[PDB]
Amino acid sequence: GINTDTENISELLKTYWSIQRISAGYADQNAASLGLTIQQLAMINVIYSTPGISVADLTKRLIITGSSAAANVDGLISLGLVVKLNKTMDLTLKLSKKGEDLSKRSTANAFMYKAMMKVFENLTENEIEELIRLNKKVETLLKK
Amino acid sequence: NTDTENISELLKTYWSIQRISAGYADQNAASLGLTIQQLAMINVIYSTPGISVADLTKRLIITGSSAAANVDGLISLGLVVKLNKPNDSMDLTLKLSKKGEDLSKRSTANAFMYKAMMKVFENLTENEIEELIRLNKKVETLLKKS
Repeated sequence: GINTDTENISELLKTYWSIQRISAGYADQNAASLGLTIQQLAMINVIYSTPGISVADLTKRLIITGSSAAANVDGLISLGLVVKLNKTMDLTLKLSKKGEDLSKRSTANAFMYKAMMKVFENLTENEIEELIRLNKKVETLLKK
Repeated sequence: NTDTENISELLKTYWSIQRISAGYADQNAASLGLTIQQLAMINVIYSTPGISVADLTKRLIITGSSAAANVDGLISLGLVVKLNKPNDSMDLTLKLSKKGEDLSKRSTANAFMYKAMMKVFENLTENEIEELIRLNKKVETLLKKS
């Protein structure tokens, strides 16, 4: 390899960024198939992880405005995907059964699997094994 | 492993690396004095000089009010320049100043991500590094085909 560690790092970071950008498109399609925007889906997922979370904390955790978060919350309540834990930014929420079912469905992204499946048909078994092992090595080395 | 299990493993690993990269992106933003949203705006304006505030909001998928506040902030900091002197207008068009270009560049070339990857590379062989890059590049190329 002629290139420096620095040029190699750039190439790797550009490559990962490009994969992540393509992956975001498939993440959009998966959201769309559930009838939601990616932002609506992110909100449902936060509420799934943190039942009883307040709107104030939900907003901050999504890094969005209160007016847009309050509109989005209102929209998810309209769809029967979330429920108010007190029906009297201080509002607390949890998912309805319908909200949980969609959140779970979102975990399996059928669009990304079909796409990666096509990629694998054009990789050798040794490349697949190595691709997995080397990225996992990078991940683990990054974690420390 | 079955192919389905290998796809899952890869996708989880990529997701995890992206999660780690995001944390370094936050450190970098902090070092540039800007929020991630401020840098996202800077980066859009860099690739599309003369973009309108109306279209800037739609591309960032943000409120009109926030976009207008954020835009006036970037003008206060000397990072963007109006192409016709009303700061809160949706019809306002923008380009980055020189200093805006400089920080955009430092945002894309994340020095904290690089140092982190240099330490990773120290625990990888010259052959592993070439294959990591080659195989990931192959994956990207094949994704772009279908």
